[PDB]
Amino acid sequence: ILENLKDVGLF
Amino acid sequence: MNGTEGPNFYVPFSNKTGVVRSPFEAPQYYLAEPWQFSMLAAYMFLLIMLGFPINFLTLYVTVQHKKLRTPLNYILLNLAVADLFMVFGGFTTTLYTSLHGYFVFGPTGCNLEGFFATLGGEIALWSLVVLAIERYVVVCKPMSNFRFGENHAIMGVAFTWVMALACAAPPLVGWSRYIPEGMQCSCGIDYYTPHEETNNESFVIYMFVVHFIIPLIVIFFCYGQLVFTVKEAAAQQQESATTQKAEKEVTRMVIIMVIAFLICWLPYAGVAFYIFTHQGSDFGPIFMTIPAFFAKTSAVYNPVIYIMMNKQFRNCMVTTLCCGKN
Ligand SMILES: *[C@H]1O[C@H](CO)[C@@H](O[C@@H]2O[C@H](CO)[C@@H](O[C@@H]3O[C@H](CO)[C@@H](O)[C@H](O[C@@H]4O[C@H](CO)[C@@H](O)[C@H](O)[C@@H]4O)[C@@H]3O)[C@H](O)[C@H]2NC(C)=O)[C@H](O)[C@H]1NC(C)=O
Ligand SMILES: CCCCCCCCO[C@@H]1O[C@H](CO)[C@@H](O)[C@H](O)[C@H]1O
Ligand SMILES: CC(C)=CCC/C(C)=C\CO
Repeated sequence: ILENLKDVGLF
Repeated sequence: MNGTEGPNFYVPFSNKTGVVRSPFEAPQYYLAEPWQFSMLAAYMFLLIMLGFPINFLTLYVTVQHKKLRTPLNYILLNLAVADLFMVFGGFTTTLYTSLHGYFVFGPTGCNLEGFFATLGGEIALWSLVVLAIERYVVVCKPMSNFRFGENHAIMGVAFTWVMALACAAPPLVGWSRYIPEGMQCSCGIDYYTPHEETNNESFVIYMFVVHFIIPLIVIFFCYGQLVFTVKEAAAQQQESATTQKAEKEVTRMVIIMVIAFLICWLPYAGVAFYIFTHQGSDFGPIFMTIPAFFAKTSAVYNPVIYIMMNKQFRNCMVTTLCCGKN
């Protein structure tokens, strides 16, 4: 999920 | 009886002394002392001085930084544009009218300032819904083998405009109406009079259900599923300290976004619901603008939460503001 959390600007 | 009616307005002040005037024609210093109009002008100045640079800089750094022009960022740019509609279509007009003591642009300018102020707030409203849907679709992967692309991002922005037009156009064509509110210096949807000629009641209900309940349920479900997905993944991967930090940060942001959303629209929900239900009462024009305070300020703190607290945007803005190096 770490990559998708960066795409959406949450991590 | 504690109000004065006209063909296109409703001043919340009794005319038993004969001093009430049209909010389109004469200052309203009988419902508020002149200094309160100056403080109203002072607050509009604050929203302009803070809301314009933070929202304009968001559009500026996107032009300069290629890594910001991704489809998942379209709705954030749509949020900055909506805040600018609130700044120029509403805040600047109200700063001007409050300095006069009344709405000088008349009923036509009332529909104009009311259409763009409602449009700006609704686009920002539905941008926060669409952003939650996309973050839920991308992270929770609820659909089988789906990748979010540019065409899905454009439809997400177009969906916000359609929902906003489905919310600001009806008052211009006879479903509800735009009239000066509170201190009569800014215009908005009529929920203080039961104007049966334009069916104010069925619109306020449609306003509450479709444009507040539906957005609130969608935001809670999407971000609820997201926090569940993230906590589940981290629990199944406690050997990764980075995944444990991400779960905390994602949870902390979801709480901030949901609480900020409530602070924005819940006072405007209940207070306008009370003014609508317990109608015709002795509403203080100062009490009218208590919900408008929290909602209008979202033009400033939505960029802080959704842009400045985004690592990719904050780094590009520090680079741009610091002349090109940081
Ligand atoms: C609540 O507060 C006020 C009282 O209810 C009200 O203001 C009054 O409005 C009326 C008009 O609707 C004003 O009437 C004019 O008064 C002047 C001087 O007294 C007259 O000269 C004038 O003559 C009229 O016009 C023509 C003659 O040329 C003729 O066709 C008319 O028949 C008539 O003769 C009017 O009589 C009145 O002065 C106003 N009073 C004050 C104290 O302002 C407010 O409008 C009302 N507030 C709201 C928001 O409606
Ligand atoms: C940012 C610029 C705002 C312009 C402020 C407009 C001031 C309103 O000027 C108006 O002129 C009338 C006739 O002279 C007077 O009754 C009052 O001074 C005032 O209501
Ligand atoms: C209940 C009313 C007159 C307006 C509701 C405004 C709101 C809480 C959200 C609008 O999108």
